[PDB]
Amino acid sequence: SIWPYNFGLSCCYVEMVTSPRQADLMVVAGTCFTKMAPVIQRLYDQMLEPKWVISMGACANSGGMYDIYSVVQGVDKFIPVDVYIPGCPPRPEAYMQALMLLQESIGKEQGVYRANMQSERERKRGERIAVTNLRTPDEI
Amino acid sequence: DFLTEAHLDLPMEFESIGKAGSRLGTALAMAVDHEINMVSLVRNLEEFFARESCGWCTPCRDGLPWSVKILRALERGEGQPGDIETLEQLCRFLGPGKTFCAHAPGAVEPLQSAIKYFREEFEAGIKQPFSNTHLINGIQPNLL
Ligand code: SF4
Ligand code: SF4
Repeated sequence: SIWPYNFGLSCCYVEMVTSPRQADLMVVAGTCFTKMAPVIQRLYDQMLEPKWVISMGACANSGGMYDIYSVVQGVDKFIPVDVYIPGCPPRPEAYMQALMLLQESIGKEQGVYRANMQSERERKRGERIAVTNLRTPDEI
Repeated sequence: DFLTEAHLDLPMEFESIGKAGSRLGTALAMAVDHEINMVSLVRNLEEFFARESCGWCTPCRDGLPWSVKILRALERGEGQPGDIETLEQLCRFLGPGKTFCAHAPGAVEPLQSAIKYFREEFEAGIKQPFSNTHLINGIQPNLL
């Protein structure tokens, strides 16, 4: 029962489409700009006490490719973030896997609980490293 | 440079052999009969010239071994279709003033005359097509 306020802007909300004072989830997507950052900070303030924030895309996780004068280098500089979903743009399946990775936090409570120390980098490690062969890219 | 039977009845002077496309040199002449394959004869000549390079200048030190390797391919019958046009280019770029001394210009003088007068035996070496690369799986090549 999670209510999502999607603030996806340009070129990252087109994947989300394929996929106030009422939401408990803020899915920040798109490039966060210096000029428009008070809008996201006020929308974050308006929400109620149990907030959750999902950052998706490289432009929201970091500055991404735009290490430039007009772009803030990540939404985590000014708002707390719970889940980070890399990509440019991420996939709808990744959005699904973000909500699945977040219900575990909602059911695990300071919500670290000494159980969130396990990370997908180390958890799926023995899956990923044992891979030997991949399809040749001259075919469809 | 090699000369033919038509180039006899011509006096042994410097400018008379000079106007016939060759040089008078030491004036000691060598006769080639009908049983010597011209490609083998030139390959023997270039092998001597390549190995007698002093090694100072690039178009002699590195150009002449390429000519030797092409002629070895032509003699065995492994020559590729771009090979004869490479021999032509080598002769042009090893001429006078382009190398440090006159060794390299003297080396290409038999080679350019033998292609001019005996192109059919050099063309007989070309029996294989052009391939200097091997296939790599997963990479489609650039098809000319
Ligand atoms: S992360 Fe990539 S796709 Fe998303 S807004 Fe930035 S540049 Fe566009
Ligand atoms: S052309 Fe003369 S100087 Fe140059 S490498 Fe040959 S022998 Fe040496």
